[PDB]
Amino acid sequence: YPRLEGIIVQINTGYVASANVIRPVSEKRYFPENLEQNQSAARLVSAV
Amino acid sequence: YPRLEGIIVQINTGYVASANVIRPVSEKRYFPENLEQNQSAARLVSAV
Amino acid sequence: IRGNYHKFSYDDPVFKQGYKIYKSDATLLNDFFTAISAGPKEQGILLRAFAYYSLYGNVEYHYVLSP
Repeated sequence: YPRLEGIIVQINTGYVASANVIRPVSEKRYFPENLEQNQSAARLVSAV
Repeated sequence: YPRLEGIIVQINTGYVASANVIRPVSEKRYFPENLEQNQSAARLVSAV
Repeated sequence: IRGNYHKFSYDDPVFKQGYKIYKSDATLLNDFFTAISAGPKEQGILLRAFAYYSLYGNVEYHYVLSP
């Protein structure tokens, strides 16, 4: 039964999701202030 | 009959078009991302 | 590009909408050129007019006159 990996990960996911260890947020900070709208870094912000 | 090249090309043209070897698409990628609009390359994008 | 034979007063809803993306915003400006289906030549016309329309003036204060 090679679906048993789907069981053991599902048990281990239930420990992580109950530990309240990582919570998302709706704010992006991939770039510092005034670098996204900079024309010189347009080749870099289109890859990130 | 020097029009005989017009037949032998047309036999060979009908072979290539029946092989489906090159199909033209309607997307142009002559330039990389955001060099098209970049002022210094205005002399280069007109030549291409 | 876009249907010339008369007064063609400056409203031009390609040109003002494309500039509000070009001036403040543009890294997206690859994406709405194929929303025009602007060809590579047609793309070259508009960009030279956008870069010259960056001396003057503001998108934030609207005004319209006709030539």
